Amino acid sequence: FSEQAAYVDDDIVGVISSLSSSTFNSTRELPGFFYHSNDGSNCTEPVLVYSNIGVCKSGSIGYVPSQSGQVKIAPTVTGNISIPTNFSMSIRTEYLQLYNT
Amino acid sequence: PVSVDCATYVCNGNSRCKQLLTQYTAACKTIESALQLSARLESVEVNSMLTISEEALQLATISSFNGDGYNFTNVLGVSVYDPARGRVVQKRSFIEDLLFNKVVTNGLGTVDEDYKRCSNGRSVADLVCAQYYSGVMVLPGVVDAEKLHMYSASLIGGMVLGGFTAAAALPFSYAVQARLNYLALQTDVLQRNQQLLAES
Amino acid sequence: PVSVDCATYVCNGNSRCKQLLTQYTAACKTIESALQLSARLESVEVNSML
Amino acid sequence: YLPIGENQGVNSTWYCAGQHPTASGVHGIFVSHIRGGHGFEIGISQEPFDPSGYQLYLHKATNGNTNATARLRICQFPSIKTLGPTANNDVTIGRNCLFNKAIPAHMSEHSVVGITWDNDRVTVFSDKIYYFYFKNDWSRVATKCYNSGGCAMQYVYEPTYYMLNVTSAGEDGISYQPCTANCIGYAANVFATEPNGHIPEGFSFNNWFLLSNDSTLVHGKVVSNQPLLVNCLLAIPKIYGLGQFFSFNQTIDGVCNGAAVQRAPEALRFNINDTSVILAEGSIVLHTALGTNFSFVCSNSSNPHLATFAIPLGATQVPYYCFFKVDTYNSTVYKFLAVLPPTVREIVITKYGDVYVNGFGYLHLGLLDAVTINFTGHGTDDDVSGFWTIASTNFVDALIEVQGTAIQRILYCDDPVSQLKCSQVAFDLDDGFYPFSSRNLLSHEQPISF
Amino acid sequence: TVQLQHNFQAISSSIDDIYSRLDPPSADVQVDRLITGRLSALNAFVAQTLTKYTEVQASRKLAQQKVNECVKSQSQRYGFCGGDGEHIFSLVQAAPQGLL
Amino acid sequence: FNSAIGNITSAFESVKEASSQTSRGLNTVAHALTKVQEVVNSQGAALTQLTVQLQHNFQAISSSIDDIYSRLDPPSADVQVDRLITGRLSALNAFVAQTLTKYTEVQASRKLAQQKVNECVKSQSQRYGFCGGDGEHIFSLVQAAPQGLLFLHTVLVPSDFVDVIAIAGLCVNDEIALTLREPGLVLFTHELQNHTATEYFVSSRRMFEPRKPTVSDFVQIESCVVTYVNLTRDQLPDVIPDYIDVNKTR
Ligand SMILES: *[C@@H]1O[C@H](CO)[C@@H](O[C@@H]2O[C@H](CO)[C@@H](O[C@@H]3O[C@H](CO[C@H]4O[C@H](CO)[C@@H](O)[C@H](O)[C@@H]4O)[C@@H](O)[C@H](O[C@H]4O[C@H](CO)[C@@H](O)[C@H](O)[C@@H]4O)[C@@H]3O)[C@H](O)[C@H]2NC(C)=O)[C@H](O)[C@H]1NC(C)=O
Ligand SMILES: *[C@@H]1O[C@H](CO)[C@@H](O[C@@H]2O[C@H](CO)[C@@H](O[C@@H]3O[C@H](CO)[C@@H](O)[C@H](O)[C@@H]3O)[C@H](O)[C@H]2NC(C)=O)[C@H](O)[C@H]1NC(C)=O
Ligand SMILES: *[C@@H]1O[C@H](CO)[C@@H](O[C@@H]2O[C@H](CO)[C@@H](O[C@@H]3O[C@H](CO)[C@@H](O)[C@H](O)[C@@H]3O)[C@H](O)[C@H]2NC(C)=O)[C@H](O)[C@H]1NC(C)=O
Ligand SMILES: *[C@@H]1O[C@H](CO)[C@@H](O[C@@H]2O[C@H](CO)[C@@H](O[C@@H]3O[C@H](CO)[C@@H](O)[C@H](O)[C@@H]3O)[C@H](O)[C@H]2NC(C)=O)[C@H](O)[C@H]1NC(C)=O
Ligand SMILES: *[C@@H]1O[C@H](CO[C@@H]2O[C@@H](C)[C@@H](O)[C@@H](O)[C@@H]2O)[C@@H](O[C@@H]2O[C@H](CO)[C@@H](O)[C@H](O)[C@H]2NC(C)=O)[C@H](O)[C@H]1NC(C)=O
Ligand SMILES: *[C@@H]1O[C@H](CO)[C@@H](O[C@@H]2O[C@H](CO)[C@@H](O)[C@H](O)[C@H]2NC(C)=O)[C@H](O)[C@H]1NC(C)=O
Ligand SMILES: *[C@@H]1O[C@H](CO)[C@@H](O[C@@H]2O[C@H](CO)[C@@H](O)[C@H](O)[C@H]2NC(C)=O)[C@H](O)[C@H]1NC(C)=O
Ligand SMILES: *[C@@H]1O[C@H](CO)[C@@H](O[C@@H]2O[C@H](CO)[C@@H](O)[C@H](O)[C@H]2NC(C)=O)[C@H](O)[C@H]1NC(C)=O
Ligand SMILES: *[C@@H]1O[C@H](CO)[C@@H](O[C@@H]2O[C@H](CO)[C@@H](O)[C@H](O)[C@H]2NC(C)=O)[C@H](O)[C@H]1NC(C)=O
Ligand SMILES: *[C@@H]1O[C@H](CO)[C@@H](O[C@@H]2O[C@H](CO)[C@@H](O)[C@H](O)[C@H]2NC(C)=O)[C@H](O)[C@H]1NC(C)=O
Ligand SMILES: *[C@@H]1O[C@H](CO)[C@@H](O)[C@H](O)[C@H]1NC(C)=O
Ligand SMILES: *[C@@H]1O[C@H](CO)[C@@H](O)[C@H](O)[C@H]1NC(C)=O
Ligand SMILES: *[C@@H]1O[C@H](CO)[C@@H](O)[C@H](O)[C@H]1NC(C)=O
Ligand SMILES: *[C@@H]1O[C@H](CO)[C@@H](O)[C@H](O)[C@H]1NC(C)=O
Ligand SMILES: *[C@@H]1O[C@H](CO)[C@@H](O)[C@H](O)[C@H]1NC(C)=O
Repeated sequence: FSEQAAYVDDDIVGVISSLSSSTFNSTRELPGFFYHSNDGSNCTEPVLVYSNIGVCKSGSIGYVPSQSGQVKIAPTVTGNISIPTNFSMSIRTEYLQLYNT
Repeated sequence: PVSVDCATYVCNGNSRCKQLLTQYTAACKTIESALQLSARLESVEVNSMLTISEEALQLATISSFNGDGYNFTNVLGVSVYDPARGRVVQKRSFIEDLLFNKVVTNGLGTVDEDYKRCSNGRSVADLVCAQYYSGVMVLPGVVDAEKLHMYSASLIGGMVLGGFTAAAALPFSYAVQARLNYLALQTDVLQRNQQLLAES
Repeated sequence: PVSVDCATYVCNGNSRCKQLLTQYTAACKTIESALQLSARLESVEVNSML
Repeated sequence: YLPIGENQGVNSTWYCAGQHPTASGVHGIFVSHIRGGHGFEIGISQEPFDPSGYQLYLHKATNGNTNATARLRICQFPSIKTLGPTANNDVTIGRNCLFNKAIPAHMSEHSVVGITWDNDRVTVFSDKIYYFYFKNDWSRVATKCYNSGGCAMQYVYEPTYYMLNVTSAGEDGISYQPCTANCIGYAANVFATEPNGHIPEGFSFNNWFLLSNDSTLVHGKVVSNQPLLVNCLLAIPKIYGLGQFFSFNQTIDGVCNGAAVQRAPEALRFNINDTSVILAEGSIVLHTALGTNFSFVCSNSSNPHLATFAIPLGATQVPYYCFFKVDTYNSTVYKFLAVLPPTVREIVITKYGDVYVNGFGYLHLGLLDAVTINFTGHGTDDDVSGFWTIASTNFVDALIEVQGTAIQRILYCDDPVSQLKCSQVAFDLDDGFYPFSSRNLLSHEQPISF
Repeated sequence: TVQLQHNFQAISSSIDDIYSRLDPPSADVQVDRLITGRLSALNAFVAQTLTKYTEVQASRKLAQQKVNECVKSQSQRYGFCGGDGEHIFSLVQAAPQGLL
Repeated sequence: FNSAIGNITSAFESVKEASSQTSRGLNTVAHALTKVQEVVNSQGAALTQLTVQLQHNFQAISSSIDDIYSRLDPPSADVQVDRLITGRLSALNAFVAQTLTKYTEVQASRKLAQQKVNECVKSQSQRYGFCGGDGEHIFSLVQAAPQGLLFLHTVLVPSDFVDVIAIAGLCVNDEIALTLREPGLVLFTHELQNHTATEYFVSSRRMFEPRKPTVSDFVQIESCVVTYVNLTRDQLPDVIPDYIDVNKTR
């Protein structure tokens, strides 16, 4: 059957398989499939991200939490408002291709 | 996102057929690489745009909300404790409930079939398993529709969030007044002045 | 707005060919479906445009 | 460019000091002794000081040995002039990076960590064999050393060749010393077959022919099944006083050199080193699927049946017509095998009749069984033998990097990471999600259901 | 999926059957026919998928600007926020792979 | 800024360096550089694929034609070559459509790019979060790139919030409704004078720049509302240093 290899760290740290088991002493069950690695721990940091899933470098797998964005205070007319202040200017990156050869 | 076992989609695991495929170089490999590249991209940006504010989530339930003259019952998503593992959730708004259940041929997208049962292989196999056996895998949606709903709820809360904390959830009439003055300064906001818009 | 009679286009209007055409099933249907879908979308959107 | 050794040979000129020697035209460098961890800084830059190529620098001023990691980088780094991990120089720290994994510089006191750059391939002796095919013009070196027994670091401007018995694995039993007059080829025909049966990394393929069935790719990488599994490696330098009947179905009976797999081979490859072996006729005798016997005669004459192949010429001067006599009762003709090419390098044959010559399937006929040799390499001919190494070979899928129709490097596919690599096209692969097949029954043994 | 049904001018869509019914040379010849057919059809599937990927990419971009410049706050861009008129604001609900 | 530029530049200097992928993905350097990678790869990939197509003996006797001409009579050779002809042109077609797809996309890109340089570069744009990320896009920089341009949008992000009390408006003597004319301002009292001195300040609706208000910033309003602050005429000089009581001066 088809399977996925999480070739991260230039290594197959984990295998996504419809099959329950593999040659991994570690295995977590996912709602759609199985994940087999030598680390079924709770993947805090996805070294690689894919769909809603993330994989750590040790074979640990987990779910990627959504990144909360910068708060914008909604405009009002009166009452209490938290006026933003003491801004740090951060630079965001954005590449745009201009042409094909 | 959809992945394919091109190798088996053609060779179906036939070793001799696989050897024959080898001569076609990475055309299959390039195909699969392009597919996964698109999928991973799609994932990364859709995750990027999705940013959820917790204060907005607080203000985003009907009970929290103050739809002063703004009847949001269908508008908002109900937040209740989910007996599913003790976690509290916010069910999608009535409108989205209608949209999915009535429009989606299966009502909701959670019908995405696990291939775990597909690997069960005891009973007969369905269409999902037929295509999986053809080497066709349907990667689940990158982001949850429930995540989509709670994201929308975050959007709404930020719409009504008048401060950095939850202490500034002004009545929506105030927000409407602000946006109006934004587009045009109001010389007289009568009770009817706002109310007519609200009820209409 | 352009459409084509897939069936007669391929089968040359021959039903005896339509026998085999049916075997490709939606291969014929999807073409015309998408074509008319795009056409109708264009029509409605530009009507709302004006 | 092996380590020149500390006393044997001419060698000497050991720098082994904070003198910071800077010599040009260096192709080997070795540190045979870091006194625990005392500093060692090497800057290998192109002598014309060209930043276009990737610069190279190794730095460990710290003296933690195992934790005094030699900060290593083949990168477009500051071509450091005097001393320091960056120092005042040209080129910024991160101009262009190829390899920067700082490999720890832990080693024994008499342990040697060495690097050689030659023939646009790089070999590194940092606790292992790191053999790679990569362009390089790196004859500029600027050093800093701490004296360690007076024989710690040396530049190497000349190649020294050490014959090793290897009676025992490890520092013991290697019987290392610069020896033998079979210097190059027998240093380019021997190897230590891996216990799995592979060529150890570091092999340069002195004459090795990729098996292109019709036409050879000059440059690129190809995944293909080639007989890279090694069985009972035999590497006898310029001696064959043997009347031998190489037979398939049996692990070739010889002094199996490396950690050979005692497997009955289906193919066999040579690293021949004298041509006159072919002049000594009977070197190839054959018995095929029919059992028909077969002779091989090479000589300037082109007609056995109109003239004698009694050769009136020696040491070639004429591409010797190779004719192949059928030796069955109702067929006794000499089939013209091949006009002798100007210089053969390696010959490989397979069970199923694959007579393969210099990357070409001259015959690849029906299955051969007895590949028997009578190369008259007896008496003084025991120093005339072209047989220099022969290795039984099993087909294996592997990815081959080749340039200028010359083998550069290899990668087997058995390992799942390697399986993905050869399933892909590049030796290196990127961190991502890749298709894979569920492991089938390794033993085919498929039952029949009807 | 239905492509595998299509016997691409070969005698069958079953690779193993082709091996069974033909000598290796001719068998490999015939299987190549469907091999090509499969590859080609797969390629087209690829391109059209990318087509959809691209357009929806632009779509999500547009949605992103719409939410930032209208949903996050009403836009001075007249007519931009979902049509003409004084767009006081807008509200978004979930949808299958989409938003209202 | 010096920080950000340098340490983003470092982020360029390596891949997965220091595990600093908190800034991972879109709007981060990794995303853009990845994109450029596929950009530079794609052209060669497509060209090579097209080239490699033609070796496939497309249902013919050979991948080259003169052999077909020589080996058999021209009529049959024509027959066979037809299949090769079709294969070659068909592959061309698919390549062509792919290329056009690329041209379409990059055309969209350049359209946006020109927009971006206009709206973001030549001036800072009020359209929120437009310039490659949310927040107030102060300005941006641009640098060349393989077949493209990289844009570096400087945007402020507050580190703090001042929880002030906004004023809907004033009603002096319960007679004159006076309100700030400008929607983009907020009137408040805060800091030590939040309630101790009720010092009134106007600041940006967007951000915190307080200063004393001016009668010039106010305007009459027909209708008072209970949200408006009760006020007296003598408080007008108190509330506004810029107010003048004309009657008493007379
Ligand atoms: C130039 O072109 C010629 C064209 O024929 C090539 O000749 C063929 O080369 C291939 C490459 O290895 C040979 O393939 C091998 O065949 C051996 C004999 O075939 C039997 O076994 C296979 C597999 O079991 C069966 O499918 C087949 O029907 C026969 O029963 C096998 O021994 C090899 O298989 C090995 O691996 C399998 C697992 O994959 C094991 O199960 C086997 O036990 C074995 O270990 C392999 O399949 C092929 O045989 C050659 N042709 C002929 C007629 O023999 C040249 O190789 C090519 N290159 C040159 C000349 O350099
Ligand atoms: C399943 O097998 C794998 C492969 O052996 C195990 O992974 C690795 O196991 C070793 C053995 O304990 C772990 O090493 C431990 O941590 C460090 C590593 O240098 C060191 O202090 C010791 O070597 C110590 O033994 C290693 O961390 C671990 N790696 C992982 C888990 O990623 C694995 O533990 C096995 N069991 C499972 C997965 O349940
Ligand atoms: C602004 O930032 C730049 C960084 O781009 C600073 O320029 C750098 O300055 C160093 C100082 O010598 C230049 O040389 C380097 O020196 C270090 C320390 O001696 C050495 O280890 C390096 O190998 C290199 O020789 C460097 O070339 C230069 N440019 C770089 C790093 O790109 C500059 O000083 C900063 N100025 C201000 C006012 O902030
Ligand atoms: C194969 O490798 C050898 C490396 O030694 C290459 O050179 C040949 O090396 C042998 C050493 O056993 C030389 O044999 C010596 O020959 C001289 C005179 O020919 C004789 O006086 C000595 O007693 C000894 O037998 C052999 O001559 C030398 N070949 C030369 C100089 O042409 C050889 O070129 C490599 N060939 C291939 C095809 O790889
Ligand atoms: C190793 O070589 C010995 C022959 O002696 C060698 O002489 C040189 C070539 C040197 O480089 C070393 O290899 C050896 O010292 C072979 O047989 C050994 O012969 C010695 C001679 O007295 C004898 O004492 C040993 O017992 C022999 N056996 C050994 C060393 O195992 C031997 O066959 C060669 N190979 C191996 C694997 O030992
Ligand atoms: C381990 O990973 C899982 C994610 O798959 C997390 O699941 C929790 O598991 C405990 C076990 O009793 C439950 O009580 C929690 O309710 C689970 N959390 C959720 C959100 O469902 C778990 O958090 C991880 N463990 C950690 C991070 O320490
Ligand atoms: C920057 O943020 C700080 C934190 O709210 C603001 O207040 C400073 O708080 C620290 C805390 O000890 C004091 O030491 C400082 O004296 C405060 N002021 C300054 C200027 O640092 C600060 O006001 C903010 N800066 C700006 C310009 O808004
Ligand atoms: C606000 O909306 C809610 C639902 O959106 C309205 O309540 C429903 O009204 C319908 C009218 O036919 C009833 O059939 C339902 O039983 C009501 N309850 C539901 C759907 O939960 C309500 O009338 C609206 N106006 C208010 C609350 O003032
Ligand atoms: C903002 O909201 C809070 C709560 O809705 C208002 O009530 C004040 O809450 C704080 C605690 O955060 C108390 O210290 C105050 O005493 C509360 N106010 C009163 C009058 O009792 C608050 O007034 C609002 N405005 C602000 C904080 O400026
Ligand atoms: C300012 O004065 C007005 C006028 O007296 C006050 O408005 C009264 O507010 C109370 C509070 O419930 C109402 O009962 C009265 O009907 C209102 N009278 C009106 C509108 O004429 C107002 O409260 C005072 N204070 C503020 C802050 O506006
Ligand atoms: C040569 O061939 C004969 C038979 O033809 C065989 O007996 C002998 O072992 C072979 N080798 C030698 C060295 O005679
Ligand atoms: C092949 O080898 C097997 C086992 O080594 C043996 O039984 C058989 O007789 C051999 N056959 C031939 C033809 O060598
Ligand atoms: C020569 O042929 C005969 C029969 O064809 C066979 O018995 C004999 O073994 C062959 N010679 C050798 C050396 O095998
Ligand atoms: C050679 O083969 C032919 C073909 O059958 C046969 O008639 C002839 O007797 C054979 N020659 C012998 C056995 O010497
Ligand atoms: C660069 O980015 C990292 C990650 O946010 C941060 O920890 C580091 O301090 C930054 N450095 C500078 C100079 O801004």
